[PDB]
This record gives sequence, structure tokens and C-alpha cells, in this order.
Amino acid sequence: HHSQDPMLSKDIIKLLNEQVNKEMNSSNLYMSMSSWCYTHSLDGAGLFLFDHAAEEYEHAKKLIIFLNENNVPVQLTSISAPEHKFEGLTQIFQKAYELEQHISESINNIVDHAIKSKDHATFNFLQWYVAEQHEEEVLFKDILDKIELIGNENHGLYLADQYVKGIAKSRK
Amino acid sequence: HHSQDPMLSKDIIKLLNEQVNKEMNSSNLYMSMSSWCYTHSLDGAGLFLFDHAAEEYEHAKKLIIFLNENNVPVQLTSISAPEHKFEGLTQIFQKAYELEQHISESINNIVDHAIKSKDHATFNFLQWYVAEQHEEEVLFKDILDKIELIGNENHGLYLADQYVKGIAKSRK
Amino acid sequence: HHSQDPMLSKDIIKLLNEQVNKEMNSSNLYMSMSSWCYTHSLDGAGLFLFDHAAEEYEHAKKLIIFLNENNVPVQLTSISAPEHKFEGLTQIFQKAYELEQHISESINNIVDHAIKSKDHATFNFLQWYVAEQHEEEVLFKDILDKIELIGNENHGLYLADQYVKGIAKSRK
Amino acid sequence: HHSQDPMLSKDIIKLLNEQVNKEMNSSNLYMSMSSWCYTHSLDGAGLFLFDHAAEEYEHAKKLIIFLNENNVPVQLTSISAPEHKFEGLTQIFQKAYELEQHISESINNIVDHAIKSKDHATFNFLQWYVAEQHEEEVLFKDILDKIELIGNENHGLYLADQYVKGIAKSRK
Amino acid sequence: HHSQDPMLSKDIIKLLNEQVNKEMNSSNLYMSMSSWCYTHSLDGAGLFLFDHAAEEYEHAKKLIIFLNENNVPVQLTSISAPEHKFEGLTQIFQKAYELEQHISESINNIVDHAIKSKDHATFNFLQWYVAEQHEEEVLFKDILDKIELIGNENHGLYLADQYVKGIAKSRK
Amino acid sequence: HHSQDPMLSKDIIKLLNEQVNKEMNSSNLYMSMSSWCYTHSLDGAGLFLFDHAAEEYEHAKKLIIFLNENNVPVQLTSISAPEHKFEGLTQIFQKAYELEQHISESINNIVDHAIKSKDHATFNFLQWYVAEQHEEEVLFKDILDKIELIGNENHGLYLADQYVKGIAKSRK
Ligand SMILES: [Fe+3]
Ligand SMILES: [Fe+3]
Ligand SMILES: [Fe+3]
Repeated sequence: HHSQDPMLSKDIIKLLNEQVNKEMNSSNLYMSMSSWCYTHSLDGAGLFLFDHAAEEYEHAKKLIIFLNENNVPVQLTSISAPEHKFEGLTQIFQKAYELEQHISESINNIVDHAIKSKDHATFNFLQWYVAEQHEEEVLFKDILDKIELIGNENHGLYLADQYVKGIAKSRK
Repeated sequence: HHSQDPMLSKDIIKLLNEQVNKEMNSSNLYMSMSSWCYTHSLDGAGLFLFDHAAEEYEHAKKLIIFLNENNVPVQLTSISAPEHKFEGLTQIFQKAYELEQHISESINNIVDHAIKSKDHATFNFLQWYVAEQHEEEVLFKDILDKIELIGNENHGLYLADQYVKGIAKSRK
Repeated sequence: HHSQDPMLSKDIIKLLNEQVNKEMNSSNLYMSMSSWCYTHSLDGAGLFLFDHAAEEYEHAKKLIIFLNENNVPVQLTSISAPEHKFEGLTQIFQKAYELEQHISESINNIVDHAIKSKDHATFNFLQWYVAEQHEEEVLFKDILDKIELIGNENHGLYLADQYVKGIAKSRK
Repeated sequence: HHSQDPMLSKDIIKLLNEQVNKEMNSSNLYMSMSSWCYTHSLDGAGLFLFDHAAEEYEHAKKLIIFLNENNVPVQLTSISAPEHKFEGLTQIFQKAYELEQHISESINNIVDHAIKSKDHATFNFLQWYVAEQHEEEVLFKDILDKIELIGNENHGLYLADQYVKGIAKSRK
Repeated sequence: HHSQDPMLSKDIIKLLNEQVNKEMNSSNLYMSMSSWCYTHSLDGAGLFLFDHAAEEYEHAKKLIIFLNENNVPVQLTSISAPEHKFEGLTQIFQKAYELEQHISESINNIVDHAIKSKDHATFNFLQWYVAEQHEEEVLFKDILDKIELIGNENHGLYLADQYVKGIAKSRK
Repeated sequence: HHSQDPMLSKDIIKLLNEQVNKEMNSSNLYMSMSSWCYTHSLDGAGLFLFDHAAEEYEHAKKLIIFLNENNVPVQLTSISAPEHKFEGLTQIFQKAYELEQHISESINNIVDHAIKSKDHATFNFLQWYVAEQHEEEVLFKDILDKIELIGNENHGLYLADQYVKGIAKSRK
């Protein structure tokens, strides 16, 4: 039996497949960061990072669904082993913010390419992912600002972790 | 600051971390199988395997949560790129059933090691996973039985797919 | 008394008027394909196609609305008689799939042209149309995939027409 | 496979098909009339005529449904480009009123022919259409009467348009 | 303490801050136009323009919120004293329509610069403003059309004002 | 057509017009203060100051409405560019408190003048603005006291910002 060919172009397909893989690699990094937090008495950040990892996995799932609906093969490659050694809460969120910047940029690249290809079906699809990612990027900026404002004198780590715990619970 | 040590023993920790990575590998193989289905007109199987893949990741997450609560560092390894090429619906489900059999034995091995090293907190936490995994294994057996009963003469494939679609929709 | 000039530019105006006429054309072609179906015992496909025709005409209306609100005169041209002879269920849905592909492209062209001329009012207006059209194009791909999976052995036509009836009942 | 032959007679079939084409032609004429009004600061009449154009299209769909149900092929022919230049509001509604009288007459002719041929299934079907068309004819007569009562010295045009706008909102 | 850098580029920041100040200038011109209306017995126009001025300030606030969330300093300049003298209702609405045209182009220019520098978070945030501004521009076109249709012979002004009053009350 | 003259005296008119302008200049200063906060990791104060700016703009709007109702021309002059450089959270609220004192005094001056002119309509109108302003002045005193009580050792800025954030949210 004959199945219709992929409804997207080759280049867009490769970009989307790679984006799936990035979100999965993010999801695992955030779980590793979360574990670091949980095993260094920072369960606030641990919870926050664990839930954020599931958001990133949710993005991968949504990209997959869009691939499936366009009859495009999802070609999953490996998910890299995440970094597991960290210096502290601040460094974790500094790395997290940098990652979220990289992810926003990776989406921009696909969106841009959609515009050049005049693939507006894909452009239109992504816009929801653009908006969501922007809010995530802003969130990590805010958390990082806050961790840095509090500092790590005496009870500062505890205060930071309680602040993040509040965000985790708010965003449920 | 001092954070308490891991509350489980070295050997249990190794088995549990192995199982997390194993569930993640399975999850991605199911995603790949799902995509094959979606790109060969079998959207019922497609959906079924997509939802099943998501549920295997949920198992990995549940193990991670248990690890975190016990102050055990999660050790996420690289997740293997799944097989992308399959011969047809029957062979996907034979390979899936065989995988679920292996996952059931993996879990049995951890539970056995818990009994033997007298870790009943772990024994007890795992029971819920034993029961859920057993239902998943039976389900794959039943799907395979049905695929084999229908055959692929004439519109056997369509019928098999619609049947699988019904299962997927009833489980949501 | 003086009425404000058209709020869109000449090129955009022409492309939008041409799209109005094309949607009217496509509506009539789907009506004709629907009638073929109904007069050859395929009332599932006849309903589906009738309701789709109605929806093409709704797209026409929405374009007209946008033209009116911008003080742009609507220039309806002749609608040519649609094709009325067809070879069968598969060939109708093959043709309709190709028409949907062509419509998706005709819209991508308008959108590109909006971007190009910085008419973002019109870009923003079209995005709902891009989204809807994508879902229609996807739907015809899925219906054509299912018809080809089922085939026209024995009661294949019946099964395929009943599947399409299911779709039609579901979309209402 | 054998599909049952048309349930209606040749003559009725031709008259119903030519009525479908007339209603589609009317719909487009009404759209063109609406556009003239919207582009000459007469949005009351613009709305009114657009909505009336949609209703004429619904009449065409209902005739098509009847044909499909009787296993009669629908034969859509060319729909001619409507007139797009008009002299003013009064002329538009004079021309519309004349068209509605012609529409009423063409329906009367089909009903007469059903009686002659003792097609009472058709006669019975047409009754709802006779009733609705008479309501539409009266409506156009009433709007024309009001347009002629108001005049176009001096803010006559505005008052007429506001009155028509009131009707459009009331009927929807 | 270190606070993260502005998340947007220099050129976008300049365009956005320019737009904030531009919306504030417009807002005050609308307030001034409103007052002229209120002091020349045109309280319908008065209300309409007051509410519209308040809504332009809301646009400035929405831009500011976006700037704040991106860690971009808001640069508020002096806001120009508006024109206080006008010739009449028609000339107020001609000048208002011309302003809305300019505001629509200003926004188009920012959106275009976002596409070009691949800032889609900004592109995406702005779309909502494009759509709202388009509706505002159409509204001013429609009001001007109506003012021009009614004229100012006899109680044309009263009628125009009452019409505008109706619009203002329906939009609250 | 003849419009009634202003129902207020010249001196009161000039005072009220100036008060409109002061509240607008306040609104923009508070937004500048708010931006400073938001770009120095103080989003609590940023939110609080942003919302307070909208309260000040609301006062300007209410003064405007009273002018309009008395047939008094609103003669808007420029809104000065606000200060944008600040040393810290304490200095911001020290400047804010001083401003609120100046604003309370400016209202007293108009109220006083109303008493001397025996303009009791205006005296009565303002009393609501007197009460509101007094509560605002007390608020800034309280916030300033609190910021000064907390200090800016280690985590003091964070604690102050969280305290203010609590007020912002309370007052919504
Ligand atoms: Fe399983
Ligand atoms: Fe009148
Ligand atoms: Fe505007």
C-alpha cells in the first residue's frame, strides 16, 4: 500500500528532527540539575527543575506530533549524557539561562528558515512554541537575577531555594 | 553545608539508575515505532505507540522521583538512538512484546535484589511498578494475538490498525 | 460624498480577489465530486465532500469580509463549470489532495507577499487561514492514505466510505 | 456495483439544476452589490446584502441536498461575473427587488411543473422554499419602500442605511 | 549584585522605546481633540476620543511591560504638548484617521525589523498589537466615512455626534 | 452653534489644568522608577511602582472628566522626561515620598483656593482626591520606613523587594 510522501521540505525536516533531539537533551540535563539540587538540600530548585524538564519533554512531544501529522519520519538519534557535576545553585541557573538562550535561538533559526521557504504552515505552527519559549527564557532570567540578588551568605541559599520552591508551586 | 548521604545501598542504586536509562531507551524505541506506523498509514498503532512511549518515560520519571527522595544522585547515561527501520505492523508488535517481556524481567531482578538485601522500602515502592508493567505486558500480548488473528490478507491491516486505535482511545 | 480609499495595496488586492474566486471554484468542484459520490452509493464521501465544499465557500466569505472592511472592492469573476465526470473514490481523493496542496501554496504566496510589502495587517489576518488550510490539507492526506490502505478488494469501497462518513460526522 | 437511478423525472431534474445555478448567480450578485455599498460608506446595506447573499447560497445547498438524496446528479454550470458598477442605493435595491420577483416566479414555475407531472414529493419539498422566498421578496419590497420614502436629500442616505443596518442585525 | 543584560538588541530597543513615546504623544493629542469636542457640544465624539486616548496609553503600557520583562530600560522622553485648536468634527476625524495610518505603518516597520534581525519573540509579541491597531484604523476610517456621509447641513453634526456616541458606548 | 462658556473661574481652571499635567508627569516618573527596579532585579518594586503610576494616570483622567463636564478646555502641555538615573531602592522611595508630599500640597493649594473663591462644587469634587492622595502619601511613608528598617545588608534588598511585592499584590 502507498503512503503519502512527507508534506515538509528536506531542510525543515532536518531542523525539526534536530529540535526534537535538543528538547530531549534539555529535559535530561534539567533532570540532572534537579538531582544535583535534591542531593545538596535544595529541594525547591530540585522540584522547579524537575517540572521544567517535563515542560521541555512536552515540547519534544509536540514537535513529534507535528512531524507525525505531516507524514515526516521522526529519526531519533542519541540523547547525550547530561553534565552531572555542578559548583552550586548560581552556576546551575547561569548554565540554565545560557541554555534557554541557545534554545530560543535554535527556534528562531527554524522560524527564519520557514519564512525563506515560504513554509507558513510550519511558521504558524511554531509561533506557539516561540511564545512559550520566550516566557521560559524570561523565567530563567528572573530566577537567575533573584539568586544573584539574594547571594549565598549565611541563609541566602535557603532563601533562594524557598523563592524557587514558590515559583515551582505557583506554576503547577 | 552537609546534605545527608544516599539512603539506599550501592547495588540497589546501580540497578535503579540502570532501569531509568532502560525506560528511557524503550521510550525512544516506541517513539520510533510509532513514527514508522504514522508514515505507513497506520495511525491507530501510531497513536497507541506514541501514548505508550510517553507512559514509559513516566516510569523513568517515577524512578527518578524515588531516587531524589532518597538523596540518591540520578545517573543519566546517553540514551541509545533507536532502530528506525521496521518490516511491518506484525514485526513491530512482536519486537514490542519481546521488549515488554524483558522490561518485566528487569524489574523482577531489582525486586528480588531488594528482598535479598532486605530493602523493603524499595520492595514496597516497586510493587506498584510490577503491577503496572504486568498490565502493559498483557496488553502487548493481547495486541499481538489480535494482529496475528486478523492477518494481513485484504484489509486485515486496516482492521488491525482500527482495533489498536480503539485500544489507544479507550486507555486515554 | 467621499468614501475613504482602499486600505490595501494594488498587488495585495489582486491576490486577495483572485483567492476569493479560487475558493468559489474549489467549492463548486467539491460539490460536483460530492454529487458523484452520492450517485454512486458513496454517501459517506458525498457528505464529507459536501460539507468540505461548504467550508471552502466559508473561506471565500471570510476573505470577502476582510476586503469589505478595508474598503476594497470585491471583483468576482466567472466561476467555470466544475469537472463532473470522475473514475472513482480514489481518483476523486487524489485530485482533491492535489487541489488542497495547490491551495496551501496559493495562500503561502499571498502571505509571503504581505511579508515582503510590510503589510502585516494582512499577514496577521491570513494566519488563521494558513492554520485552517493546513489542517484540511492534512485531512485529505489522511483520507487518501486510508483509502489506499483499505483498497478496493471486495467490500473495500464500503469500508472506505464508512470510514469517511465517520470523519464527516465527527467534524460537524 | 449498481447504484439506483435518479428518483426524479428529467424535466424536474433540469429545472431544479437551473434553480441551483440561479441561486449561486444571485448570491454572487448580492456579494457584488454588498461590496459597492461597503465601498460607498453604506455599511448598513453592505451587511444586509452580504447576509442575504449567504442565505441565497444556503438555498442552493438545500436544493443540492434534495438532488443528492434523490440520486440525481448535480450539474453546476458556469456562474457568470456579476455586475459590479451601480448607480446608487435606490438602484441597487430596485434591481434586487426585480431579481427577487424573478426568483419567486422561477420557483412558482417549478412547483407548477411538479403539479403537472404529479411529482408531489417535489411539490412538498418546495413548499418551505416558496414560503421563505416570499418572505424575502416582501422584505426587499419593504426596504425599497422605505428607501423611496426617505429620499436622498439630505442625510437621507445615512438614515436609509441605518434603517437597513437595523434590519440586518434584527434578522441574523 | 549583577542583573542580566537586556534580552533584545539595540535596534529593536530603540524602535520599541520610540513607539512607547509615540503612543503617549498620540494619547495626549486624542485627549486634546476630545476636549475640543466636549467644549463644542459634541459629547459623543468627546467620549469616543477620551476612551480612545485611554486605550492608546494602554498600548504604551503594554510595550513598557514587554520592555521590563526583557530587562530593557524604558527610555521615556518628553511628551509633546498636543495641538489644542481644531476647525471642526470633520477635520478632527481626518487628522485622527491620518494619525492611525501613521501608527499602523510605525508598527509595520518594527515588525519588519524583527523578522529581518530574526527576533521572533518580538515578532510574536507584536502580532497582537498589529491586529488591535488594524481594528482601530478601520474604525477611524468607518467613522470618517460616516461623518462625511451625514454632512453638516442642518442637524448633521448632531446626528454624526450621536452616531459616534453609539460607537463609544458599544465598545465599552 | 453656541456652546456654553466654562462653568469654572479662570484661576481654578489654570490650577486644575496644571494638576492634570502633574499627575501625567508623576505617572511617567513612576514608570521610570519602575523600570529602574525591573532592570536591577527588583521586580517587586517594579510591579508596585508600575501599578502606582497607573493610579496617578487615573487621577489625571478624573480631573480631565471634571474639566470636560464643566465645559473647560483641557490645555495639555508637555509631559517632562522623567529622571531615569537612580542610586538604589532607598533613594527611589525617598524621592517617591517627597513627590507624594509635593502632590498632597498641590491639592491643598487648589482646595484652599476653592474655599476662597467659594467654588464648593470644586471643593466637594476634590475631597475624594484629597482622601485618596492622603492614603497614597501614607503608603509611601510606610514603604520608605520599611525599606529603611530592613536595610541593605546581605539579603536586605531581597527582603525589601519581597515586602513591596506583597503590597503590590495586596492592592490589586
Ligand atoms: Fe512497559
Ligand atoms: Fe433625523
Ligand atoms: Fe491606535
